Amino acid sequence: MKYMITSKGDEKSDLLRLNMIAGFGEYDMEYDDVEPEIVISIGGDGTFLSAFHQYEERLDEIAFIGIHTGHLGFYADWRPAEADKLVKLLAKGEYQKVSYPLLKTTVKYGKEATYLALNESTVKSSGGPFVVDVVINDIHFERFRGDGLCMSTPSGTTAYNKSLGGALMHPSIEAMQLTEMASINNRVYRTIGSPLVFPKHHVVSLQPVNDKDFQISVDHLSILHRDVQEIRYEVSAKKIHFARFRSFPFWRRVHDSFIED
Amino acid sequence: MKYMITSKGDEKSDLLRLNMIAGFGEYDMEYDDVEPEIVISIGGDGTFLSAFHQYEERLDEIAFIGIHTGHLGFYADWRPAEADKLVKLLAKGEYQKVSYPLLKTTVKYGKEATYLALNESTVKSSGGPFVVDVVINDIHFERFRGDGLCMSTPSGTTAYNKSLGGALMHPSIEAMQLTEMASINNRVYRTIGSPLVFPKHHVVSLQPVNDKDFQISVDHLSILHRDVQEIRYEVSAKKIHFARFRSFPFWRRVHDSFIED
Amino acid sequence: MKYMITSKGDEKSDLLRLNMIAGFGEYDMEYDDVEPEIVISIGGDGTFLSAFHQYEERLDEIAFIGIHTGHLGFYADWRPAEADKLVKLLAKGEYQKVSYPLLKTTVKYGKEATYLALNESTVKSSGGPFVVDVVINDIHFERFRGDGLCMSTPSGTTAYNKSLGGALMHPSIEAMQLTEMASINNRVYRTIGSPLVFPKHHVVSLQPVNDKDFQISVDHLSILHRDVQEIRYEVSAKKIHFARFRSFPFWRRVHDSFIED
Amino acid sequence: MKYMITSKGDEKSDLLRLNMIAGFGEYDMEYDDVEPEIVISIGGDGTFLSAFHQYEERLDEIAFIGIHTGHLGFYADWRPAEADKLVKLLAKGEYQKVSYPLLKTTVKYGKEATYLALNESTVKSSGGPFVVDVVINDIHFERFRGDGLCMSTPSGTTAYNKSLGGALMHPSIEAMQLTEMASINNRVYRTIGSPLVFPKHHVVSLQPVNDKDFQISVDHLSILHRDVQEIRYEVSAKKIHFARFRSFPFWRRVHDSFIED
Ligand SMILES: CCNC(=O)NC[C@H]1O[C@@H](n2c(C#CCOC[C@H]3O[C@@H](n4cnc5c(N)ncnc54)[C@H](O)[C@@H]3O)nc3c(N)ncnc32)[C@H](O)[C@@H]1O
Ligand SMILES: CCNC(=O)NC[C@H]1O[C@@H](n2c(C#CCOC[C@H]3O[C@@H](n4cnc5c(N)ncnc54)[C@H](O)[C@@H]3O)nc3c(N)ncnc32)[C@H](O)[C@@H]1O
Ligand SMILES: CCNC(=O)NC[C@H]1O[C@@H](n2c(C#CCOC[C@H]3O[C@@H](n4cnc5c(N)ncnc54)[C@H](O)[C@@H]3O)nc3c(N)ncnc32)[C@H](O)[C@@H]1O
Ligand SMILES: CCNC(=O)NC[C@H]1O[C@@H](n2c(C#CCOC[C@H]3O[C@@H](n4cnc5c(N)ncnc54)[C@H](O)[C@@H]3O)nc3c(N)ncnc32)[C@H](O)[C@@H]1O
Repeated sequence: MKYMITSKGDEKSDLLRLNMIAGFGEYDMEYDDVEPEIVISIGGDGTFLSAFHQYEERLDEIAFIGIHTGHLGFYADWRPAEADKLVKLLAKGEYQKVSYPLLKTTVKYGKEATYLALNESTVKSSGGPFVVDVVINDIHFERFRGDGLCMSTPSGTTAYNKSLGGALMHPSIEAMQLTEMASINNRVYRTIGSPLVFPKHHVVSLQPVNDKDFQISVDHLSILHRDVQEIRYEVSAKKIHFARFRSFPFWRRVHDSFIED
Repeated sequence: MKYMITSKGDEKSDLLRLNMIAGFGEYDMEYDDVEPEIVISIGGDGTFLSAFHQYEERLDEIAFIGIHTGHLGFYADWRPAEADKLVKLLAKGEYQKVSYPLLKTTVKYGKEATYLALNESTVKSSGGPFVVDVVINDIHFERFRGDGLCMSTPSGTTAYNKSLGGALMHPSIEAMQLTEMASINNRVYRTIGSPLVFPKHHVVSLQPVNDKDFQISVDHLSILHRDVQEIRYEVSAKKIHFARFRSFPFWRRVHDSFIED
Repeated sequence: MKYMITSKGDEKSDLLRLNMIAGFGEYDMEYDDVEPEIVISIGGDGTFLSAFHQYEERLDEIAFIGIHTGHLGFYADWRPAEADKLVKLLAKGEYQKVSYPLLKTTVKYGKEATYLALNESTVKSSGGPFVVDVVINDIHFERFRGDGLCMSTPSGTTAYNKSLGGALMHPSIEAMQLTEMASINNRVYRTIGSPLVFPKHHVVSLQPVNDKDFQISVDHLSILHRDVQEIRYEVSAKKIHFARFRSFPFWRRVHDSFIED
Repeated sequence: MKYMITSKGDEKSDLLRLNMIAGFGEYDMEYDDVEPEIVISIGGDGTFLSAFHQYEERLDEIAFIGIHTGHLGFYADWRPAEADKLVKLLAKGEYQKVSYPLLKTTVKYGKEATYLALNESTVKSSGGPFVVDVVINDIHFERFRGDGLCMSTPSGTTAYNKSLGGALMHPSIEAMQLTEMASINNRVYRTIGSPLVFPKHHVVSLQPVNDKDFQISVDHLSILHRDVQEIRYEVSAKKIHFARFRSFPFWRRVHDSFIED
């Protein structure tokens, strides 16, 4: 089975990658980073986020596996000491695939750029006040004045969305969550304040009022966009597939990361 | 078609109820408050909450309609001036039914009491510190020390859940949201803090650690329970059905109630 | 010098109290719990809160010292192993006194009851909705609809006030902080939301609108008051005096309790 | 008495400025924008913030007066229709001066730049993660990982500080308030979360851990600083003086801006 391994680049990860490649050499495994079917990420969530975006063109043909050699590693399922057991089970061929929802961002100018997000997509102004009109399913909902907005995937609700006061969403729910970044609320300006959870087929559209330049982020990326007509959020039809070998429930994954471990 | 009308009891609502009953007398409508198929609530959300719990035994045979003669009326779809137009359209027979998810609470002693909630169910201690262990799908998640907890339905996320910092959930999502009530967090005590959104088939169980007496609420009700072994939260299989005659999206319903109208 | 020692009542604290009394027998120390000048609390903040209220009539003649045999002990300055060093230094007579501001609560009926608080005073309704008008210096400020309100002292801002989202206030600032308990905010109801920090000589008055029965708390006490005309908050002119033997800054005291130790 | 008038630059403000100058020509008033003793700002808080920073070198010789021709105008005391009454009373010479505390920011490189703030000073990274060690009075308190930090003056607590969850502080209290901007908190990263209120003579120092480039803001200004060794916060010894002609308490000023008017 075709596979590839990406590494954080530090000593522990590079060496662990070579050992697994040597271990995979003892099975019917072929290293191919062009068309892999198993993508193994050795590092942290940042290394895992990069592996996902490196292969977003074949998310339907790829199952992801995360080994964390770092501090937290929310998307990882493996310690480095358990690596040789992973080589064997992945070679045995039997494991189960679980799928998490993804976010779709479409940006329009005056062409059209689309993006896929595993954690979240956020909007901020390119210096100066950030003002947008929030349109939900072609109905105007509010005018946002603040630092920015964050639209999160389910599995991304434990990341940036959490620090903004958002709720934690189990990834079996196909939804997206929008949170505020320090909105101004007074006699003249009024926002909902609360986070909003949108289901599938619901389209959130941001429309500029004054400045049309915004710094848009997709996970670790941060892009500057000029002459923006509209930013559109939507639950993607594509999903990310994880190869699972034991039971690690999302809520237990939450407990270990934030309560104790 | 069998129907009944409940009223807040004030002058405006009682008179509006008599006019509609007289108006329904001009159609093939029969007043029956024992086995109605249409339940019309004239008043506020409190009047509507009471109508729901008055007929929770036949939620599969009943469609609800809300007329608000009060201040907000989140569950209402009608102004009192539009009442005679409602009599006609409901008599015409053609309207569409929409269904919102409900919450199930099961309380255990040492028998078993169950409840259905449209807004939320909350737990507090019967005086003294409130301490419970939070068990999600038979896995211990946290020990909560604070004033209480609130488990909300989707349509109830705009109510008590909102004031506790929870997120607003579109009612097409079959979920329940758990929020905290002033948990203590220090070197010794640690909670997740963030609200939690659970899908269907997920069972949240609260287990006492010290005191076993808790004041449990279901919407406007507030009960004292003694010798409690376990409180269990779960998305109900039963749903509440609304009779809709025009389009009033949940997000527009949110906008009018909190932004402006 | 006259002194007394109060104890949590468990084995470790009672024995530690007897050892110090025997140790104080080797100096010019006299045990007097009627008119002490040094009050030593062995236990936790709850034990310390009780010692303060046990002697609130002579707060100008008394310096307090806290030994924590429990979990956190925010008001304590001593481990039980350091106890015999405390007997010696307190006998040596030289230590410095620091003073923290106190809160004054005045409740009026239709007589007048006053209270002193070290942590906070909170108001809730006696079952049913809690509605009060908030009057700051005889000017109406807002109508509060929610679960309750919390007025905190500086040293009490790390307690209940903190869990409600309040700010942490250094006790050299003579102020009181008012925080909300789950206020309802919509088209009809509007509160400030933010915590409010009032200086000395500023009088916060709560005035009932409907129900006149409220459950008022002062630290660990919780009282039911009937026929309430007014609840009044104010920075007390009396202060609590602490006997300090080494430097333990408030911010370092904050760090150990909430960051790590 | 020497005075000057600054204007937002729009039609209503420029014309109002000319009318007052013509009105002041009927008294012993001399227009001098080099060494004025009365500075009148016609516009909004942004226009008022600019007038303050335009004359921060003579804050001890200057009393400020605000006329708001815009939307909110928190620092203003006058409607444009009341302008001719202001010319007369200011000419009559009798009014009372009130003083608000100011914030001092000192930035160090590897020289030393200082700034005075009326609202707040905030720190963010120059792209990339923002990590600083928070040192209070030479004692390390926490390592902050997030978007940034905001240190506010009392009168500035109703501005940016409020949108970040901070408390509202009466300006008779000589203090500064530090709030967080979306800190990350998990098993590895831990911050206090709560806002912190520091008294006079308390020195908050931010110390870089990785990147030494930060975008520092002072009110409406935003500067990029390179090779930063330390950012230092402190309650200034200088204060801003307001000319007051009637009673407008800070809490009533708060009520009008956020509750209703
Ligand atoms: C700059 C401060 N960030 C970090 O240091 N991140 C790393 C920490 O994030 C943990 N982590 C990541 C991830 C990742 C790496 O990519 C950058 C991501 O950074 C996040 N982010 C941005 N700004 C943030 C902010 N202010 N507060 C909180 N998070 C913020 C955004 O989600 C962005 O996608 N995913 C998750 C996750 N699903 N669940 C739990 N933890 C996660 C990860 O293990 C590590 O601990
Ligand atoms: C005591 C303070 N409550 C109220 O005054 N309620 C009435 C206000 O609630 C509005 N309203 C109700 C409802 C109802 C009546 O029943 C009592 C309900 O009260 C709520 N509640 C309890 N304590 C609360 C608190 N502290 N803050 C906020 N809400 C709290 C609990 O949900 C409990 O079910 N439903 C909703 C709704 N889906 N969406 C939007 N608004 C709603 C309603 O129209 C009215 O404006
Ligand atoms: C019921 C949940 N409480 C507790 O368990 N308290 C004990 C914890 O409080 C710590 N502690 C106490 C104190 C005390 C004992 O008295 C009861 C006090 O309880 C508080 N309280 C009430 N309800 C609360 C809530 N929901 N959340 C948070 N705190 C709440 C109210 O301030 C009330 O005065 N003082 C402080 C303090 N200055 N700073 C830091 N920690 C403190 C103490 O060491 C222990 O850890
Ligand atoms: C970009 C979004 N800002 C605004 O639009 N500001 C204007 C609104 O601020 C009101 N206003 C100002 C001021 C000012 C102008 O200068 C810029 C200031 O902007 C603030 N600011 C920055 N980012 C913010 C954010 N995310 N949320 C909230 N406020 C933020 C920062 O304090 C910075 O000093 N002072 C105050 C004040 N003391 N009290 C009450 N309202 C005030 C003012 O009248 C107007 O309504």
